[PDB]
Amino acid sequence: GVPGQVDFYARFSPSPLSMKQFLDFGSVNACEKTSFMFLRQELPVRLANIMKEISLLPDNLLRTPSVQLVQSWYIQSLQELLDFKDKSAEDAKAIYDFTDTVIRIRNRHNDVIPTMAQGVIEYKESFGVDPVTSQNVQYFLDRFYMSRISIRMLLNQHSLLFGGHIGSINPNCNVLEVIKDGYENARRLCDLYYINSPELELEELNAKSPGQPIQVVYVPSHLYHMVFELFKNAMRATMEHHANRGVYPPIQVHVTLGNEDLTVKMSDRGGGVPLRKIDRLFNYMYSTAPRPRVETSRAVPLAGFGYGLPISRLYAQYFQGDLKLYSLEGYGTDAVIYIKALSTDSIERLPVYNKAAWKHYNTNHEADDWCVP
Amino acid sequence: GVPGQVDFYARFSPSPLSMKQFLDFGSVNACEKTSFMFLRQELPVRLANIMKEISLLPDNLLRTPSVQLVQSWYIQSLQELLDFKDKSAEDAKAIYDFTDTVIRIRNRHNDVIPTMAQGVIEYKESFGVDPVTSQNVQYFLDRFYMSRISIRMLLNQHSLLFGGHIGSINPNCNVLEVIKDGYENARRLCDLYYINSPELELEELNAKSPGQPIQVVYVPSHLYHMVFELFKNAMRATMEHHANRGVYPPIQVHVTLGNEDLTVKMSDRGGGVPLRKIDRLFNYMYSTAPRPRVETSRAVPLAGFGYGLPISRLYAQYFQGDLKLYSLEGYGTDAVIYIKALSTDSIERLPVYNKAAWKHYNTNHEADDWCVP
Ligand SMILES: Cc1cnc(Cl)nc1-c1ccc(N(Cc2ccc(CNC(=O)C(F)F)cc2)C(=O)c2ccc(O)cc2O)cc1
Ligand SMILES: Cc1cnc(Cl)nc1-c1ccc(N(Cc2ccc(CNC(=O)C(F)F)cc2)C(=O)c2ccc(O)cc2O)cc1
Ligand SMILES: Cc1cnc(Cl)nc1-c1ccc(N(Cc2ccc(CNC(=O)C(F)F)cc2)C(=O)c2ccc(O)cc2O)cc1
Ligand SMILES: Cc1cnc(Cl)nc1-c1ccc(N(Cc2ccc(CNC(=O)C(F)F)cc2)C(=O)c2ccc(O)cc2O)cc1
Ligand SMILES: [K+]
Ligand SMILES: [K+]
Repeated sequence: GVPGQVDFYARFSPSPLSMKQFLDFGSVNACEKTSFMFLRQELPVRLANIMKEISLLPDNLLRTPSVQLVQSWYIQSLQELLDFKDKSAEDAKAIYDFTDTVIRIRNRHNDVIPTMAQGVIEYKESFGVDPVTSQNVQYFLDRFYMSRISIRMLLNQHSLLFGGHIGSINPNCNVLEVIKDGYENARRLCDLYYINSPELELEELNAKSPGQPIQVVYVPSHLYHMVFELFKNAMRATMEHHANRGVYPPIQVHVTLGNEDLTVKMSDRGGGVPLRKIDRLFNYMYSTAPRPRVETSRAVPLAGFGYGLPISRLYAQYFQGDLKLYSLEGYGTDAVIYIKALSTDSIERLPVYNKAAWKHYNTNHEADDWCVP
Repeated sequence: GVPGQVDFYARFSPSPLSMKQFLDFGSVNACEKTSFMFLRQELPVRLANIMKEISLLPDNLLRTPSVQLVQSWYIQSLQELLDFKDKSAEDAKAIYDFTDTVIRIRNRHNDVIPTMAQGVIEYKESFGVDPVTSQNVQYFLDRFYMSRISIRMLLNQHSLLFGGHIGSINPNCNVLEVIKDGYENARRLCDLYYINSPELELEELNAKSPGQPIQVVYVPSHLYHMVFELFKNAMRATMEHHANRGVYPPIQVHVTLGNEDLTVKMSDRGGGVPLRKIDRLFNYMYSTAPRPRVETSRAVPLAGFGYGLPISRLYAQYFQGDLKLYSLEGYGTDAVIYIKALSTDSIERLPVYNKAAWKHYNTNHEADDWCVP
């Protein structure tokens, strides 16, 4: 039945695309039939691969109402896509119906990330963090959210190209404009909560072509989400660390375009965090708190906004970038986004379900070749 | 014979000590008999554990004359220490002879690190980098050099305490003075090679106790070696990146003492390195070059000095610190030393030979749970 369908498509590996391919495959003669032939296999493959790992979750997380809802959305979308596997690519009605289905799935899966996050809240509310399976939850969520980002990318591209900027990709994404947009939105929320906010000091270096505007091929909303998250963190740190003084140091952002890397470095004077404690910030169980209640006029704390640091790092890593933190405890913190400057180096990073993935859920990863202390 | 002796002591695990224990065990009533009872077991254990891994090296590396020499030094030292296993701790002559043996071994093992490094040079000269075993060489060298650092620490402590500052530990190591010493020695060599050098801009924050000198319990030479390495790197980068202009930006160092971390951050404007290429800098095969020839009056390139980046990071990690690089390609690089501010958190990080270690030499570590591209 459904287990048989999931098993069939989970045998296959997802096929990673580059940003250059996304761009090229949807510009001149963007071909809906070609997208159909690809996506009627690729979407079931990507859904089925991650659905196998949902099934490996600790029972107390798997059974939460929010996870059950996400799983039922994936099951229903898988079945609806599989209705097309035996249609002909020259059947115009089948092509039109497939695009309608993609658009429908795109809307249905619109709040997958907040709903999975609420399952994690339900889980640690009703049972706590079982330490034995907590490595499994961390491993799963990195892969589920990356999978979701990759599925959203395909749904967006097909819906935007054929539901009637290349799709959601801007071939000339203006990096500094996105950064200023992130700063202004974060500052607005900072002002509401702290009644003040740090100024922005922005510096840029186009090493590739000095003095020229810094542009890359990118999905602007991905960059926005990452820079918003980092501004929010640096503002919370600055405003709370210097609350007694009432004088708030600026947040400095340094943007550099090198031969290979676009780098966005954000520096604050928020007092920092010791190295021992920094990796908790990328842990889902540690970083998920119940969302603020609706029924209040009081300003929402900054922690109540954004995708969070782990998902932000996944956005960077999705196209072979990264997001790294390094702090000087007592002084402040540097946060750095790395993005590939070239669209041909920007290849999807996708999880795959196989024996190695399954073994991860059933092994303990203890570095016994070094002394414990 | 010797295999039987190595096998016997390699069954045991090394016993990590904290800096606070090193300090306390050698101050009031520093007891030579107590050190003897500990070290006549601990030194054979640490030697035997790493000797088992020497034996796992690729034959073409193991058979180099330099590795054979290091191995013969370890074999001879192991046997000489084992002569004491059945002596009585109340035999004053045995105690005196043991201290003499420790002092002798300390001198004999004095150039273990340069000799092992020359074996690596011989290896990649005569056969190249066999890609199948190159993961093994990297794994081994991290562990061999850390082991050597730990054995040197024990030999130094016993020799300095009983061969007649607590041993080699300064309970009040003046961090900024060591940093300036590293800068001045690096600058001297930079001037000789480039006929100019960057200035030092030094800033400090004692968050723990503002305005007070920054001091920690530490081994000053370990800190010196790390900061020298980083100065040398930042000077090479600055002088070569700005050679055309003839104006050289300073190297900025920011020292912070937090509740938990002593941090030393070194920033340069040397043009940086892309993220994809930064990890090669910690790879022994990549970072080992033949040493400069003696028979020349020409200034020695900066790369010919120091322990190198991998060993420098091992020095940081030896007492639960770290050494991290983050670069903005096109602009410059930040290098950060992390040191535990408290002697009780500074616990030896020691490799141990067991089934997990052996499996590392006989497995391939391929992240098959993610798509390759
Ligand atoms: C055209 C289109 C529009 N919108 C979307 Cl979301 N996707 C597409 C699309 C993307 C890839 C393909 N693939 C699938 C595909 C999959 C992977 C790759 C490269 N990556 C790998 O091989 C991976 F396995 F490592 C390239 C192409 C093709 O084989 C293909 C590409 C161009 C073309 O003119 C005709 C085609 O049939 C087809 C359609
Ligand atoms: C993870 C997170 C999520 N949402 C929000 Cl609003 N803030 C955080 C968060 C922000 C800053 C930090 N800290 C540590 C920290 C924690 C609390 C404070 C405020 N408290 C005080 O200083 C006062 F208690 F002394 C300051 C700094 C950093 O140094 C830091 C981390 C990431 C980053 O991108 C930028 C950063 O500055 C930790 C968590
Ligand atoms: C006194 C001395 C001088 N110089 C040197 Cl290099 N070492 C020593 C020395 C260090 C430790 C010990 N150990 C060995 C030892 C080993 C490990 C630890 C802590 N670490 C662990 O247990 C490790 F396994 F995790 C503590 C002590 C003791 O058991 C010991 C300590 C103090 C004392 O007054 C009497 C003693 O017999 C003995 C001598
Ligand atoms: C690893 C190493 C060993 N010994 C010596 Cl003398 N230098 C190096 C080395 C130094 C700097 C780098 N680069 C990259 C690099 C390489 C060459 C140059 C010089 N060449 C040019 O800029 C010119 F070609 F354009 C500059 C920067 C850095 O950005 C960097 C790395 C570590 C560090 O602690 C500090 C750093 O600045 C790489 C290797
Ligand atoms: K699969
Ligand atoms: K052992």
